[PDB]
Amino acid sequence: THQTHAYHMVNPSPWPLTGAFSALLLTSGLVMWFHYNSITLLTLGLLTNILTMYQWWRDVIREGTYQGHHTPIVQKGLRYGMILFIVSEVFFFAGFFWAFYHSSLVPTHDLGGCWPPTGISPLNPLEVPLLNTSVLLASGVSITWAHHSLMEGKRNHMNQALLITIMLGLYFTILQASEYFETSFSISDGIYGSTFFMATGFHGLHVIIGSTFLIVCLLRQLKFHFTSKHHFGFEAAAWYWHFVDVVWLFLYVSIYWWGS
Amino acid sequence: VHSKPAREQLGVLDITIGLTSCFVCCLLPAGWVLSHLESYKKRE
Amino acid sequence: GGGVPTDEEQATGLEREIMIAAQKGLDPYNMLPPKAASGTKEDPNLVPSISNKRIVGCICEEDNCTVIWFWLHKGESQRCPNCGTHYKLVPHQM
Amino acid sequence: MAYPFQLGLQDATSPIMEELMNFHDHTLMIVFLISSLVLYIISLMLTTKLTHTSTMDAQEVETIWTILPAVILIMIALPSLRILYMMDEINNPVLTVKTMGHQWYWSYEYTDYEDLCFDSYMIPTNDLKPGELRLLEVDNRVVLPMELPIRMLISSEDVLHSWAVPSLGLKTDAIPGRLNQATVTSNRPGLFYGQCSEICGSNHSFMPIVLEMVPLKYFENWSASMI
Amino acid sequence: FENKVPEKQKLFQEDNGMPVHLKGGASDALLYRATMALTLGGTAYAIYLLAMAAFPK
Amino acid sequence: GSARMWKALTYFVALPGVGVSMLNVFLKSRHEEHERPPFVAYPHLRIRTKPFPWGDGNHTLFHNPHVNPLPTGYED
Amino acid sequence: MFINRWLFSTNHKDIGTLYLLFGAWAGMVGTALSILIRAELGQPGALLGDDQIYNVIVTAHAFVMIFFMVMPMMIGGFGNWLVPLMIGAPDMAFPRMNNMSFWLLPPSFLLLLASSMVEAGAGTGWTVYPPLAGNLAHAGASVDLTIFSLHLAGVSSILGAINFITTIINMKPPAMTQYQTPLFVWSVLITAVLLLLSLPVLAAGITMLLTDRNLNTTFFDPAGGGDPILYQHLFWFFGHPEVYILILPGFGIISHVVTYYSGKKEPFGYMGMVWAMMSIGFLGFIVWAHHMFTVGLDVDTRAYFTSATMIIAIPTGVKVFSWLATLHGGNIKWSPAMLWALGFIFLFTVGGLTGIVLSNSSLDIVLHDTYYVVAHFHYVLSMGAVFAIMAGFVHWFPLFSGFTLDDTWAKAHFAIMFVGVNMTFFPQHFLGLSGMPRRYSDYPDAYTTWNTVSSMGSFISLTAVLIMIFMIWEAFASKREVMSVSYASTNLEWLHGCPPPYHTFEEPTYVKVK
Amino acid sequence: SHYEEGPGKNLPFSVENKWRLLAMMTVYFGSGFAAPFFIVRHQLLKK
Amino acid sequence: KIKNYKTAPFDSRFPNQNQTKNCWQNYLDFHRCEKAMTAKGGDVSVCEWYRRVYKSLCPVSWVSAWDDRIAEGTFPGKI
Ligand code: HEA
Ligand code: HEA
Ligand code: CUA
Ligand SMILES: [Cu+2]
Ligand SMILES: [Mg+2]
Ligand code: NA
Ligand SMILES: [Zn+2]
Repeated sequence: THQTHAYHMVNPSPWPLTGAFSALLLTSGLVMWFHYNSITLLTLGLLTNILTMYQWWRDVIREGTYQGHHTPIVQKGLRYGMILFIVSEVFFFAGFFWAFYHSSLVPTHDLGGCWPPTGISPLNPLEVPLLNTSVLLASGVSITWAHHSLMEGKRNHMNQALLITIMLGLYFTILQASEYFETSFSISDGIYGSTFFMATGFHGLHVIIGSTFLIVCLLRQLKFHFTSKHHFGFEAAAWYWHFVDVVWLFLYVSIYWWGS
Repeated sequence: VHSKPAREQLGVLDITIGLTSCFVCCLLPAGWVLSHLESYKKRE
Repeated sequence: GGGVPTDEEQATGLEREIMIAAQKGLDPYNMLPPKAASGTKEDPNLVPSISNKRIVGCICEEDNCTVIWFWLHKGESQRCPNCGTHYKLVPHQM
Repeated sequence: MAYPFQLGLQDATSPIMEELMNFHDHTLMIVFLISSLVLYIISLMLTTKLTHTSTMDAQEVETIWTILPAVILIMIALPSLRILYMMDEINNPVLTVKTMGHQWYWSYEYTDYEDLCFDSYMIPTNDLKPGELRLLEVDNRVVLPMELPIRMLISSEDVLHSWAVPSLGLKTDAIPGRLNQATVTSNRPGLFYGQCSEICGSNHSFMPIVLEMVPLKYFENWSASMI
Repeated sequence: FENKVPEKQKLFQEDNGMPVHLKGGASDALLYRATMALTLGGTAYAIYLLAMAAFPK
Repeated sequence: GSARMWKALTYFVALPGVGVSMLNVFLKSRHEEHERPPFVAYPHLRIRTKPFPWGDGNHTLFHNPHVNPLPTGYED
Repeated sequence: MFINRWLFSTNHKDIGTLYLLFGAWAGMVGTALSILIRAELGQPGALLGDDQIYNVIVTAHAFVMIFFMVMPMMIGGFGNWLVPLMIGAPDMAFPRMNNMSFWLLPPSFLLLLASSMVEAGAGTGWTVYPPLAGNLAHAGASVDLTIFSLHLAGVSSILGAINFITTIINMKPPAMTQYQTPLFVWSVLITAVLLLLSLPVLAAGITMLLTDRNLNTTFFDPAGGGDPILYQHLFWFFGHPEVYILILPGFGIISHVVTYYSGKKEPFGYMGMVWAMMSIGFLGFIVWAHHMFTVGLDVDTRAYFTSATMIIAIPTGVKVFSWLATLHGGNIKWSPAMLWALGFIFLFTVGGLTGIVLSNSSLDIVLHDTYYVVAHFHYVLSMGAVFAIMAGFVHWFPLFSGFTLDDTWAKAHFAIMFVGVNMTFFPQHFLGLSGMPRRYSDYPDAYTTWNTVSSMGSFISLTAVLIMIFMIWEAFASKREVMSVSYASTNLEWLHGCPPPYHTFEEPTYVKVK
Repeated sequence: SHYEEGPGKNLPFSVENKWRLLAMMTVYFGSGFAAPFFIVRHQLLKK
Repeated sequence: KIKNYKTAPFDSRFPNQNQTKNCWQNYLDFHRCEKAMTAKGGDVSVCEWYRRVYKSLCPVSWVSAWDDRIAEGTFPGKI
């Protein structure tokens, strides 16, 4: 009753500061892992940032569903901020694709002027990338089914849909690692290997983030957090996973069908 | 923008103190380093 | 039948209070632009406040780019300086 | 080659520099025009006493403020486009010389016939012979003959350098794995001084470029004699 | 898997002055204390390690 | 109606599609026994300018001895 | 109380206070780096021995005065104070990641300082151009620490951009549209959009460089099939946005100070003002190769990029002419911020025309990375962004803290600053035309005199900085309050109180019913 | 209210003692101005 | 033919200034000339002009590295 406006007043939280210093710890741990080969501070930084993100998102859930501070105009702000982060990462991967096409459209004299560079046979797109695309497209259509099950009000149906999607996503990650094991060449191996391993590895990190975010939204639903209208966790899940789907479609088409 | 009178007006000495202190104190680092730049250069 | 919980019995707090406000049709927490566009002396523009002192930003000509912000205090209907439309303050305590 | 109290550019050796300086004085007329304009208008707004703080009229002069700088920039950029087009016209490369920027120094190759390669460091301040110049003298000049367009293929071995001769009017960034093409032309014999213009490490300031421009016959005399 | 959100909600609108990031009892207070001691303890270890790299043996 | 349509597409299109793609890869992986290519020390492959910050510095993070030769050769 | 309020900050005003503190500290550090450069360049010969340490100092100067001074002062500080108070919002949209971006900036500065500490040094310049940053020329750690500081600054600016766009488009009062906000809100909105569509390109480039240094990838190694021209493409596709993030809040705050101290209740051509803001923001992307006129590009691409450079030149001219028009017919009150704004207008004009002279690629075939471009970006940056910063600093200080500034001492600070920085940056025209390339510690006879005059002017600028910080102390010691603020009916930030209370806009602004 | 507000009390430092404020501003800006000089003499000693 | 020039002329295939592609193509089709006319029995000295053009265009370190790669069998070209 003290606050007339419908916006949200955030209580003082330490986790901005602790996440900032965890980013400090992560960067320094990468420095002393690349140069002075010490794993310890890198592991400490990983633990700090993972734990800080854990209870930061715990606290934002606590003010969202346990206090009802996520007023619909704040929900509009959350949707805007999520879309802005998605388009920022779209431009991040667009810079990666710019690097790939700068390597691709003008093959250098070192590579023989031919793409793919000689000495490597690229993995064929016909079987395992089709399996990848089928998994991601099935995951996307299952997420759409789950969201419309939220629209209808069918909890059992969207639980089944979410377990199906998470099974597909973890299958995609494990066979992503499997073909990483079963590819003929590495990241430190040619400009082709460098660029597609960098792009696919950043995409693998992003689909790992999406899979864990699906774990969070499913475990929130299993504790009845989501409702029929205020389900921005699953809205962000659908948005992020469709971002993953379209980025994988772009990467698949470009890398696996251009110069392969 | 009209301004209310200074609650703690600074005297000629107070103004001198702040001005002189600021100049000398801020010049101290550079001055001392510049004076001993050769000494620092010495790998010794 | 219900399956997933529904927010009209699940959500509590500020979100619930403004859902109650939305379903009874009046907004006390400034979600929407206000009403009663009439700025005469005898019928000024009604401004709701939980206090006796509140900012109002008058766009006092149509499609005017710059806003004229000024305060309202409890009392007579203070008018916009560069146009002259009147505003009077009501306390809601909500 | 630069002189103390220098106001403009080092004087032209190439016709591309002659047109470059004519266009430079054109752009200088534009900047002085606009600067004098904004100075005098600013003095109007400082020194006036009348006030107009009313409801302004907006879209009455903005059409003039759109059409006037547009044609200003058009007549600026049309000589720019013309000069940029004539840098790479139909060339007759009578000679080809390639530069390889090495770690804080240069190497030069005249490989068109009887493959010739030499190096280029910078003559130290204490090792200078009397009468020379500081930081621009080089123990091995680059020998080229006048009145000829010579292809110059400029690359680097380790780090990005930048072959720059502001007297003759050239600057290309020497990038490893990519040789860039320039044309040298001259209307005057003698010595021209330039430097590396891209940062390359612990002695970036210590690699200049020196061009001695000689007649043809002395050029092949030097080339056949230095081996 | 039963519904215990509405009972968990009323453990979050206590007007006792306890802030939102410590309102979950004592367990989140211990997690707060542990992360506060270990980001700073990591930070002092990082600054010491950067100093040790900056001043070689 | 939307949720029922998406459920039907998932069960009758997406799941059979993943089944067919999995069967394709599974049959191929049983017939293909790839003839490891002969080692050629191409100067643009297996570049090592700095050791990796793990192991011996010469093995990649997802190294596979059967298919990924070192700058010197296969390990066998 | 202190740790709960400042270390655990959650409101935009205190977060902007901490921005101002960090910006002033970074300005002191960069000022000392500048006097280091000019003291080494005020004498022919090698004062510091080999100029590897000189490259370290120029890199540190560039990084701390760009990615630690002007962004956290204008984009961070001034915007983070103002735009909630400008639009009527109580707080910012995402104050938690606002505070995270803040308290993650000093780790980036600590990475910079420790990188300077490391023996390898940041001997790459402001650009971190490979293969100079590769393992052959900087086998060490300092370039990696600078790149990780670049990562941290990038993440902080990204989260700030998210928060700024969200608070601008969301917390408007519901009946006013997008085109009714004050000009600084529009400028910082275009600035934050430029941040959001620019910074991931920087992150891609610097992550790519990290993986080339450490993870043995060959993206910029031509012996591995890579290409450094990709790094100049990525870095300058971020670098002309860098320009326009550092400039556009300056446009907004100078527009506010000229329309405040000119007596106008309207800036001239506000609709065209916003058009020109969006125009230079949209063409900031497609002009990126004007820094690569000497790398060996196509003639057609060079022509297209210099033509687009004229097309991005024209709406900035619209901005300048609209500034003269909003100066026109106004009772110009001689407040020191007005003097700072006038200096900004003139010196921005001359720096921009120097930029046009650069933008002719036929001139950059001889003029690239001489001291002429140094004169360009110090005419337009060391006085553009800096003069804007002091204009907003001496304009909003009674709002920010509550203590006004003595007019005579503030104009004194402006006077020493103006004459010193003009004497500093006018001779590099002659240095560049004579042809002294960038990042040189030592310099011959033909550049000796002008370099000496610039060094003396830089020491005058140091004296001006001392006057500024004495002025800060004098305000903090005199502690005079504000009797009244004129034009508070138009400026929303001033009417809430000098200084405003901790929780602003607990009552939302009654927007017009219409 | 919960945080004290007023002219000059919203700063993280104290304002009441002008000489104490002078001393702490002096050590703050002196550390800021002296940091890169101490850097460059550190590499001069190291090299 | 048996043309005797002093310097390699302007090639209209690459009007731009990035002539490393010009030297790369010259060296590639010079070796293609060698293999083709040694297979067909034609005169190998027809593309001595190709030899002279790649020697004139791209640097001695590059051509020495490429010749060593050709000689001990690790070349990335289509030769
Ligand atoms: C404050 C930062 C800032 C700003 C605003 C600008 C603005 C501009 N810059 Fe610059 N620039 C830099 C910072 C900046 N730049 C830096 C830091 C570098 C080099 C970095 C490095 O090399 O590593 C650089 C380099 C740089 C180069 C490369 C030079 C070289 O090294 O070869 C070029 C050339 O195209 C250029 C052009 C321009 C142009 C055309 C503008 C314009 O936007 C200026 C517009 C301003 C105006 C005021 C317009 C003029 C209009 C009028 C005066 C009105 C009247 C006009 C008419 C009637 C026609 N800049
Ligand atoms: C914001 C950017 C910025 C600013 C202000 C400056 C300011 C100055 N720069 Fe800067 N400079 C660059 C950005 C900047 N520079 C960049 C990007 C390069 C290229 C680096 C490279 O080549 O890699 C460069 C390069 C550069 C060189 C090239 C070195 C070389 O090539 O050998 C030189 C030398 O003369 C120089 C000198 C100066 C001087 C004398 C000032 C003076 O103007 C300093 C005076 C200005 C101030 C002191 C700012 C005011 C700050 C305060 C008063 C403190 C803040 C406190 C409050 C606001 C309360 N600069
Ligand atoms: Cu080579 Cu600088
Ligand atoms: Cu630019
Ligand atoms: Mg360059
Ligand atoms: Na020097
Ligand atoms: Zn009105």
